[PDB]
Amino acid sequence: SKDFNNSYGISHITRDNMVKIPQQQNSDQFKVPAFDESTIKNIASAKGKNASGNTIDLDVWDSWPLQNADGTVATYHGYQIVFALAGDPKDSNDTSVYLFYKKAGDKSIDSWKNAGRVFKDSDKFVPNDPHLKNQTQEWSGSGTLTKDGKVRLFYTDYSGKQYGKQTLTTAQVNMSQPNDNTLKVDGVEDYKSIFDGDGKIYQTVQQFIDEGGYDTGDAHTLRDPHYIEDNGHKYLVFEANTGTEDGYQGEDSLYNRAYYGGNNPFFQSEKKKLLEGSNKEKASLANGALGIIELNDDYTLKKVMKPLITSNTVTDEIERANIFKKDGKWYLFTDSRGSKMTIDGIGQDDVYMLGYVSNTLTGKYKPLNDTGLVLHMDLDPNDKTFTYSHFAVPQTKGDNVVITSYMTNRGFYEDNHSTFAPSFLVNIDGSKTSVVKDRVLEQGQLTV
Ligand SMILES: [Ca+2]
Repeated sequence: SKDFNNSYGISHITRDNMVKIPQQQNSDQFKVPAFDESTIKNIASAKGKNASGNTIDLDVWDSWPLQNADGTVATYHGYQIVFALAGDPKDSNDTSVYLFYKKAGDKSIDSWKNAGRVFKDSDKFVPNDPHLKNQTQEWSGSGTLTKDGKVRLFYTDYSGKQYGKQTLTTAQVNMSQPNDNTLKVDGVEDYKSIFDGDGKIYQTVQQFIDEGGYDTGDAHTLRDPHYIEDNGHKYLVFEANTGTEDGYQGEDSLYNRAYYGGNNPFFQSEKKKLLEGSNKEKASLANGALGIIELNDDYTLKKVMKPLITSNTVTDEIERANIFKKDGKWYLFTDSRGSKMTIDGIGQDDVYMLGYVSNTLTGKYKPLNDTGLVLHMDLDPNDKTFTYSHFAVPQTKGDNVVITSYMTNRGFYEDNHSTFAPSFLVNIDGSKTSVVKDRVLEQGQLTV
């Protein structure tokens, strides 16, 4: 019949694993710790210029640490460095990368200084690039300290003028130290696009357009590039959507057993309900994927590779791709909004970090804690301590990783700007994770 089973030689976030999450999630093993409201502060140095040209307090969102090749937090001439998306809510659709820095031993949020924006608004027009001139926003990515001791950034070039086109982009950030307690961004070089989708393995913005995306409610993604090295090879892992040959979006996807898991009765009943309901469109269009490309030594595209994992029928958005090696195993994480999911029992208030483990980088990823659930955040978006963009930072030693995130901090009474959330620990052991109880760290802490 119309029923089939195609894995496309890749792993999947299955409906069966997802349906089990609501009954599993109400547990301190998985719940993002409650944060103390009275202790929360804005990032003090987080000040810049609005569109009007006046200096204001910035909102600070997605942030990522400068990492060593294996994912550990780098030290750059005595400083830890964090790249953060920031902006003025009166520009709203304006997002730029900022460089924050702190002496390695310092702990407090007040110790974080701001070297300012990585890019000047003129920087994107300088190189001979196919895409950069059309950029409207700087979206998330990663930072790596090279062998050569260079600061190498990866970020997302977003073009709202080109229908929301998203390009994986790289640049070397040139740094200097004016004095012993200051870092300065000198400017950028090696500033070039890397990848914007191929069409067969990863969806292009043109396919999104052609299929009438803005009408259908489709969501096109090609963002959050995360740098990783393995066996001498260099890779980016990133948020994307499937292409025409690795399980394309559409109604046929609802007949593909690979996306359901469980038994035949489960598949038959779940499919029936999907094809019937108001979720039929949402599910059909849902084709999120965690993609992977290999880079050359100059950080240009070497090879477009098949996705590590997809979330067909489940969601169109698995964000903040993250991956590292621990204990000889490969751990893959992604954040997800319940509002973007099609799963019964998962609501608009639900926000997750999901997690998967494989013995090899491109091998089969199996769900952590049987379902994939690692973190659950369900605080209302109006709560002061709402957190988002949860990210696992691997540590030099020990079984714990540091979870960083931002805190929207939208209080009636100050402080009241998006800031670093207090960090915390998650214990990793085999295919099983747990929030380390009562070990809340400082806002924006990277290492323990
Ligand atoms: Ca889609």
